[PDB]
Amino acid sequence: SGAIYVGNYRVVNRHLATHNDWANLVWEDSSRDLLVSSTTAQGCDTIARCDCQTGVYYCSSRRKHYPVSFSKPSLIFVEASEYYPARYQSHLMLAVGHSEPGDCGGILRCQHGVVGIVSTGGNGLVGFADVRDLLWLDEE
Ligand SMILES: [Zn+2]
Repeated sequence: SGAIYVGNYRVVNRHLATHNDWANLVWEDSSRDLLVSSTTAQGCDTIARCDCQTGVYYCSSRRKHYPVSFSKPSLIFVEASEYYPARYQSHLMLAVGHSEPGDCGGILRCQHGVVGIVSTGGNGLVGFADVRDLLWLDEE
């Protein structure tokens, strides 16, 4: 589990969104596994605005943060997981690393802020849903 809290936005994996998230929806995209809901309280996370390909992610199933290199956001074929069939997922970045379903929502961060959240795992790879292109998170 996990979210990003920026301004009056909460960013979560679409497959983990709550009723309250859907009841306060701003934007969602199944192909990216993202959903954004509105918040009453201001959040303090900063979204990275950059093309970094190195950073650190949180892996809850190891209670550890791992430094990783990660690929550019792309349309990637993902094998079946416990929460999606095998399919193409968009805006996804891969690294070599551990990721199980409970790790979804863990933050990937670079020097500029939050890059994205864990979304995929298996075959020794971890996939992150990028948020750096969602420039509207920075305003309004
Ligand atoms: Zn960066």
